[PDB]
Amino acid sequence: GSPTPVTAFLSIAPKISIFANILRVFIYGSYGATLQQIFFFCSIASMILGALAAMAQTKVKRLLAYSSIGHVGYICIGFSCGTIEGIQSLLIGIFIYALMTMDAFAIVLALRQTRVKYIADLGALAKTNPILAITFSITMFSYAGIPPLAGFCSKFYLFFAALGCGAYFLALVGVVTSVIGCFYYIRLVKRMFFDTPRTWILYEPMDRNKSLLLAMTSFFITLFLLYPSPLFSVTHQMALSLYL
Amino acid sequence: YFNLSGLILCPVLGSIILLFIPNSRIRLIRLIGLCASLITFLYSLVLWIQFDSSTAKFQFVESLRWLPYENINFYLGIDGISLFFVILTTFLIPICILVGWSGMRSYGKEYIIAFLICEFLMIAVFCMLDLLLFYVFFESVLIPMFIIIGVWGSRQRKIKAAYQFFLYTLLGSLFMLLAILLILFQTGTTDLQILLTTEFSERRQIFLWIAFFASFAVKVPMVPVHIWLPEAHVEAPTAGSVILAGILLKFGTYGFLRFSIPMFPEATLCFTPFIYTLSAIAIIYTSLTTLRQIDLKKIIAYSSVAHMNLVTIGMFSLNIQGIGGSILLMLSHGLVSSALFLCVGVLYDRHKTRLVRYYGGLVSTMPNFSTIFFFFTLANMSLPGTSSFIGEFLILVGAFQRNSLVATLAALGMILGAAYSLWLYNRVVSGNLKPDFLHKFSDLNGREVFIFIPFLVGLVWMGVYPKVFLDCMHTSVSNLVQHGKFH
Amino acid sequence: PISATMVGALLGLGTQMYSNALRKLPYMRHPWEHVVGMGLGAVFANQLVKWDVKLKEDLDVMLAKARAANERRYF
Amino acid sequence: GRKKGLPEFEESAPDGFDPENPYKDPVAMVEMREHIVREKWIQIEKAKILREKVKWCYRVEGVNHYQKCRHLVQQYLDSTRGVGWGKDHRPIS
Amino acid sequence: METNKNKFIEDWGSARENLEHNFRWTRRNFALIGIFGIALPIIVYKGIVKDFHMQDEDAGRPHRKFL
Amino acid sequence: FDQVLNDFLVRSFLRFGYEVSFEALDKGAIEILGPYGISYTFRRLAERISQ
Ligand SMILES: CCCCCCCCCCC(CCCCCCCCCC)(CO[C@H]1O[C@@H](CO)[C@H](O[C@@H]2O[C@@H](CO)[C@H](O)[C@@H](O)[C@@H]2O)[C@@H](O)[C@@H]1O)CO[C@H]1O[C@@H](CO)[C@H](O[C@@H]2O[C@@H](CO)[C@H](O)[C@@H](O)[C@@H]2O)[C@@H](O)[C@H]1O
Ligand SMILES: CCCCCCCCCCCCCCCCCC(=O)O[C@@H](COC(=O)CCCCCCCCCCCCCCC)COP(=O)(O)OCC[N+](C)(C)C
Ligand SMILES: CCCCCCCCCCCCCCCCCCCC(=O)O[C@H](COC(=O)CCCCCCCCCCCCCC)COP(=O)(O)OCCN
Repeated sequence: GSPTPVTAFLSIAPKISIFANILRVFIYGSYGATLQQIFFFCSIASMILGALAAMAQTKVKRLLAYSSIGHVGYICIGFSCGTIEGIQSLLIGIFIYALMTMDAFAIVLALRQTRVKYIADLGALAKTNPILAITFSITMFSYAGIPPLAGFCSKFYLFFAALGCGAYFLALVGVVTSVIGCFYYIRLVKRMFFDTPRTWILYEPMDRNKSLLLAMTSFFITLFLLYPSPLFSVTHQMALSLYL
Repeated sequence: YFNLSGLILCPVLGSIILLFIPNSRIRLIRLIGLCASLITFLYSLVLWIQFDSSTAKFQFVESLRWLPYENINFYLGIDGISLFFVILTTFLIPICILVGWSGMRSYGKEYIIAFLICEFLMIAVFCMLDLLLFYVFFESVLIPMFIIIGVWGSRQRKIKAAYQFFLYTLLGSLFMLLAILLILFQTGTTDLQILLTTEFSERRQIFLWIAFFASFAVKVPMVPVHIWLPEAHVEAPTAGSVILAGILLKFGTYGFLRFSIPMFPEATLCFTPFIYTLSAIAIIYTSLTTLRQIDLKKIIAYSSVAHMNLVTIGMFSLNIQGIGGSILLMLSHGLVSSALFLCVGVLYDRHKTRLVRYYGGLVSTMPNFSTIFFFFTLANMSLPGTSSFIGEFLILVGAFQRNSLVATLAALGMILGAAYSLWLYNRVVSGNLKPDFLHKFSDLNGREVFIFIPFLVGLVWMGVYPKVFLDCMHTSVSNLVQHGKFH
Repeated sequence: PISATMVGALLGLGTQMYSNALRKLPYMRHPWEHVVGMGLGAVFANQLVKWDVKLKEDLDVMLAKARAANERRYF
Repeated sequence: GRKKGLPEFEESAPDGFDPENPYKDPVAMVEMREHIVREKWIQIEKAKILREKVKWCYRVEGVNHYQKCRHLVQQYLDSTRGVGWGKDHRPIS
Repeated sequence: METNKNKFIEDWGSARENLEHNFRWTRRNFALIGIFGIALPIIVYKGIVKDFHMQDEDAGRPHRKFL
Repeated sequence: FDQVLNDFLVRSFLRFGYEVSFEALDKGAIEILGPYGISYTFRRLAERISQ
């Protein structure tokens, strides 16, 4: 329901601050180890239900909402395993999810010029604007967690943190939810490259600021795995600075 | 001084340059793509000459730090095993560009971009020594081949082939990834040399080996999951059908020869009979299934499955004969299957049938193609003097050093392989012509008669003098078979 | 070897032409901002490398301090 | 650089290796493996040399080959008993 | 240059391609699938494992567990 | 013997090359409970979580 720029500001700006707040509360105010249980089941439920619900949606904004819920579950995996690596994986996941959400909402705002509503309106978009189609496909794959992109690194290190604490069920549920999650992402892909509808919707060209932000984020997503050291070092310093 | 990094960078430069130029000047795009592929091929051949076959340690290593702690990093490097795969994957790509040379105006610049990205990525897979990042590049080929199959594929079932191909490489791939993470957390690094010299728990190697095999039993067409190759291979373009059966089927076997045989030696011994039974039943079942096929593509796709399954019999029989014959038959198949699928592609691009019964008695009309097809299906027979025989007989010899039952079934595989290969040859090139639906049709032009010449010369060079290939690998194979075998 | 400027300038030019293509414009519509993007990419890459070095040394100091603090329980 | 000749290798067995705990020392593992494989190949080539000697025997031997080459037959077979990576008979080096 | 592709061929070709719609777990075919899916793999597995066991018996070495 | 051998080996293998494998293996049981035969429960499971 909310306007597109509002939803763009939401799910990035609020979630980062609230997650930092939860980190501060969890690390200090929680010593009974009772928040492991509440984060465990809720993150598992978020993973499962986001993966199983985003596949049944036909609009775009609902799909982004359920993808956000799924990524919230993926990030919350880090709370259950309370270690330096767990918080590191959590923060890295937040960073990557924020970049991918900015890119995806830039895509959505780009097609908002002609009032895109459903997922079928972006049919045969590889013909009218091939390069925007490539950018959207890359961002969708980054959401999926395909290796040669950012977003795979975040899920990777979240799984590493989950396995470090011995929460073997968290790793398995993460894997299966990722498997289903990639399916409807590729389903989004098919309607946007392969099958061509009879009626084509024409989108007017974009402006420079959105295009520049989109290009920067797209080059960050693809080439992240080449040089990921600065993010990892920032995150390791941040995780340790909670105490010293 | 030509290093390993320049070979990796050449396709990257060719792709980046190709994006700069527009699509109107189509001749420039095809010319630059072919030139980049050919210079990469020449660079790969140059790397062959300066390869020390005496030492057991790895050749040129380029280390680029990945994690801030240098815990894991890009550790490139070739050995006796990885060198020939690099040469083959550099050799196949220019052929891929050349087959669809006429239709380049219909495909566009995305086609060559995708193929050069595939060349880069496939080179990066074979010549690297980091177990985790090798996994990253190992299924990184999902995106480019998904694009290649889907965008230019079948009529309307192209969507289903892409989904089956993409689905079979998810559950097993991530179940392997779990083992990757357990290995990383247990030891501490994913460097191959470090991981080789580690004491793994006796009960632990079983789980890790099973996880590795689960993601390699899908790339190698094992008994449970091998139905993707026929359907997703018929519903594929001809240049996408010549690397799918030329390189991708090598990832599972190469992964077995790199991160499965050394790291888990006694687990390999304990799981040896099970692999033998799977490979034997795969050979027999595929041989019996392929002799009642009418699809022009699956008829040799099943031959590819049979050859790949026969590879594992001697690949898992720890022996210098077995492993050497394994890689020799692997290269031989990478050539012969590629040649067969190019023949099927040229047959299909004229008539557009994708059947077997339509063609018949065309020897009087296309004699050159008849001779070339005869030579290729003759190599598929595994004649001595051809590529397949030396490797395949070496596999039989090596397995019969270990066991006497299963590889006799492997040899029984060829009692029907040759039979249905010549029978398939005689469906098409023999008999009287049927000019009821074969009104007009031509023979190979200058392009596709020259494209087979490298295949012919490589095939005969394999057949008559394979000593040069065995020369560079006997150190690496012997080091592989003796690892963790102190006595 | 690449000196963090042959990659930063190339990424700047690439992102300039990338944003230029997303608006369905000719790739070299405004070469002055192409040069601006090259310079910006080079500067950003150099700053990233320097910040990475500083960040790694500070992280090493933090790990040393944490290890020293954790060691005190045994002694 | 290159020695432009045969690849000279150290005949001396590497030090610091213990059969009871081989995995304790990783840096000494690879050269011991290389030495073992090199010695196995030495045995393989010795067997091949004996095979060549009997090869050249059988031509000159004539009808009564058993009489004057029986001694070399045992020498060739004992080499083939401890061959490399072969049949079920694994040598204990 | 494209073939005439007479109508009485593509139907059989698709029937061979689309055979997945004809399977109803008939008892005779259930036994047929079961035997070649399990028994023959089991029989051959026993064959190889006993071949290894008999090979190891002559040499006198203890049998590997072979799980 | 030119008829007994044919009908008893070549005919038998020709029939059973397809009859068993192509029917009750490959595409089939590994497909009905595999990729898209009946494991595609998500399509039937799509309209139950939006309640
Ligand atoms: C995003 C896609 C990335 C694709 C490129 C991948 C190709 C890999 C090359 C990437 C690349 C630049 C990164 C570019 C990122 C793109 C810009 C992103 C935004 C675009 C707008 C980093 O590559 C090197 O950087 C080194 C930095 O230290 C690191 O070495 C580790 O560091 C230690 C840590 O403390 C570790 O403890 C230790 O183990 C290692 O020593 C490693 O990261 C790596 O070796 C290339 O190297 C470049 O950085 C340095 C190194 O010399 C050079 O400048 C230096 O400056 C002074 C130092 O202040 C030095 O005094 C001076 O001598 C030198 O001149 C450059 O000339 C150039 O060589
Ligand atoms: C692994 C391989 C090992 C080596 C095997 C070599 C064995 C020979 C392989 C080729 C055999 C010939 C089969 C070719 C296809 C047969 C049908 C055909 O197409 O024949 C062609 C070509 O005929 C030939 O056979 C020429 C091919 C060369 C045959 C001789 C081979 C000699 C070289 C191979 C052996 C060299 C020695 C060994 C090398 C180390 C045309 O025949 P025409 O008489 O022109 O009929 C005309 C058609 N029409 C009526 C419709 C107008
Ligand atoms: C990461 C590694 C890979 C990426 C590497 C990046 C390389 C470095 C960046 C290179 C960028 C080169 C771009 C060429 C210079 C173009 C400058 C043009 C500026 C300009 O024309 O001004 C306005 C354009 O808006 C604007 O351009 C200003 C808005 C720009 C938005 C930037 C937002 C930065 C803050 C957020 C950063 C991302 C945070 C993510 C967590 C007027 O435009 P006009 O005159 O054409 O007409 C009006 C349309 N409105």
